Amino acid sequence: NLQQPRMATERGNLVFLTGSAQNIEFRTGSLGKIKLNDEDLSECLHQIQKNKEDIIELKGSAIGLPQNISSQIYQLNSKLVD
Amino acid sequence: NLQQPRMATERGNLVFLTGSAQNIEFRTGSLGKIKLNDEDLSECLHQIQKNKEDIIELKGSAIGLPQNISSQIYQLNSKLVDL
Amino acid sequence: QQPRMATERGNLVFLTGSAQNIEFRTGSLGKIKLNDEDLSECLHQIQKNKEDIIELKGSAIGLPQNISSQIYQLNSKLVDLE
Amino acid sequence: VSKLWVPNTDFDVAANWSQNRTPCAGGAVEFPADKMVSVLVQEGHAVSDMLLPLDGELVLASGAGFGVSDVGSHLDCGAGEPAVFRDSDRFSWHDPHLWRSGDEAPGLFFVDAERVPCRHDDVFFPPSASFRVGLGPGASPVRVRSISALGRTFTRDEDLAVFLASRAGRLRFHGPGALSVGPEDCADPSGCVCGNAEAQPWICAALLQPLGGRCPQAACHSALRPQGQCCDLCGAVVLLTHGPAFDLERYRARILDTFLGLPQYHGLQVAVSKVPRSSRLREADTEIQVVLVENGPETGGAGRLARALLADVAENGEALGVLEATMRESGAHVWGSS
Repeated sequence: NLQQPRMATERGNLVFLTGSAQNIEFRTGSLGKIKLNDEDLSECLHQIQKNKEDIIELKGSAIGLPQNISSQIYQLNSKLVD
Repeated sequence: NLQQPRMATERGNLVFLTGSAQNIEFRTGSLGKIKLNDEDLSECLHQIQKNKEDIIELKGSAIGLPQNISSQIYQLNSKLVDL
Repeated sequence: QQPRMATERGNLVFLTGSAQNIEFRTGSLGKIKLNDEDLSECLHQIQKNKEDIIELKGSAIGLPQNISSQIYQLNSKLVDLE
Repeated sequence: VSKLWVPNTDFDVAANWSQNRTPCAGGAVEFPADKMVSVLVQEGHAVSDMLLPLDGELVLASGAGFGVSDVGSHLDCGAGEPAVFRDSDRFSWHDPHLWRSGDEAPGLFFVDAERVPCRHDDVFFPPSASFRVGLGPGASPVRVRSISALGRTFTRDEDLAVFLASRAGRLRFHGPGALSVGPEDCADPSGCVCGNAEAQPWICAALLQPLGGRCPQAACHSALRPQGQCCDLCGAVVLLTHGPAFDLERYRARILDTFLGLPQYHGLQVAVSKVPRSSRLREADTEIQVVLVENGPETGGAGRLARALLADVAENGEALGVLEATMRESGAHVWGSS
C-alpha cells in the first residue's frame, strides 16, 4: 500500500514524485557539493543562519525595542510641551 | 532529447539539466520532506520567511527614526537647564 | 562510487560518491522546483536578506552612544519634576 | 578455477524485460514494486513515466541518462502498454546454465553438478553488470573458496556475513540458503570432488525448471547417467582407479591434446573429474570419471575413444598413476519418438 516513487514527463518537464510520507533526498559524499549553477547550496543555506543571528543583534540595537526610541522621545516631547 | 529536461552523469557527478524554458521538479507527499544533504528544505524556507518579515519591521523602524536624535538630547537638557 | 537513484520504503535518495557533486543546471527560463518552490528564487531571497541586513547595520551606526542609559535620565528628572 | 556469473539485472538488456520488450523512446517503464533489485543504467532513455522499486537502486554509469518524452521519434512507443521488468528473483545459484567456468576449452565439457561453483572454486560476479542471485530453499550451505563482487574479494566468512547483511548485499543476494567462504586449496594432484552431491537434487531441479522438472529421454537404449549428471546421455564412461601419482590436470590435458586432436576422434567432447565412487547415501570413496560424448550423427566414437583410453592405461598406466580402468557404454541410437 506504499506508493511507488515515480519519474514522469509532465508538460515537457522532468518530474520526480514520492508518496504521502516519503522523502526526496540529495546526498553527496563527505567531500561533495550540491550546486545550482556553480553556486554551493550549503553556503547559501548557512547564510540563512548568519542572517538569523544578525537579525537577533539588530533586534537588540536602537532599532527594534518593542517601544521605539522614537516612541520614548515622542513621550517626553509630549510631556514637556504639556 | 539533449535540449529538454534530463538527468545525466559527468565524471561521477550527478547533473540535472533543465534546458530552456522547462523545469525539473521534485514533489513529495503531504507528510514528506526534501533533504539537501543535512538541511531540511521546509525548515530552511520557514527561517527565510521569518528573516524576511523581521527585516521588514526593522526597516520600517529605521526609517521611522528621527534624524534629530542627538539634537533632541541636547534639546531636552537645555530645557532641564531652564527648569 | 557511481551516481545512483536509490529507494528505501518509497523514499527517493539521489546518492553521489565520496568526492562527487549533485549539480542542478538551468538554462534561460529553466527552473528547479522543490515542492513547488523555485530554488533560484529562494537563493535570491537569502541574498536580498543578506544585503538588507548590511544596510540595516549601516543605519544602526551613527546612533547615539547608547540611548538605553539616556532613558534613565528621562524618568530620573520626571521624578524630580513631580 | 574461476566460476563467473552469466546473467544480470542491466537496464539495457532485452531479456530482463517482460517478454523481451525493452523500453522504447518516450514510453512507460515499470519495475515491480516489491522486488528488491539493483539495476545498472548505461544509456540514455526518453521516458514518459517510470515507476521505481520501493527498495532498490538505479546505478547511473558513464553514458546513463533519463530525459523527458517528446513526440517526434516517440510516436512509435506512444501509448503502447508499459515495459515491465522481469522477476529479478528468478536467478538461482544452483542453475548450471547461469555459470561460466574459466577452465572451458575446445572438446571439454563438465557434468551438471560441476557447472555450478564447487567447493574449491573462486566465484566472480562481474562489476561491469548489476546482478541478483538467489540461494534456493534447503540447498545446504554453499561453501566456495572466495566470492568477488563490487570490486572486493571475500575470503573470510566474517567479512562476507557483514556484506551479505548490508543493504548492498541484500539488493543482490536473497533466499534462505546459507553462503560461506573458506580459503583452503585442494592441493591433491589427483583432484578433489566438487562437493555438490548433496545439492544435486536442487541443481537438477533448477536446470530442469523450464521443462517441468522431468528429464528428457536420451536418444539411445541403455543410456548412461554419469556421476553428477542430471539426465541420461548417449556415449561412454571410463572409470579410473587413481594411484598416488595420478595428475588429474595433466591427464585431462592428455585427452584434450593427444586424443581429441586425432582425426578418428573428431567431434567428441570429454568430461574429466574426480567423483565419489558411489551414489551411496553414506560417505563413499572416490574415482576418476571420464565421460565421453559424441555429438552429431556418428559411429561409436565414444566407445572407440573409451577403448583407446583403456589401451593407453594398459601401456602407460604405471607412469600415469592409473591402477585400473573400467568402462561402460550406451546402446543403439534411437531415431524416432522415445
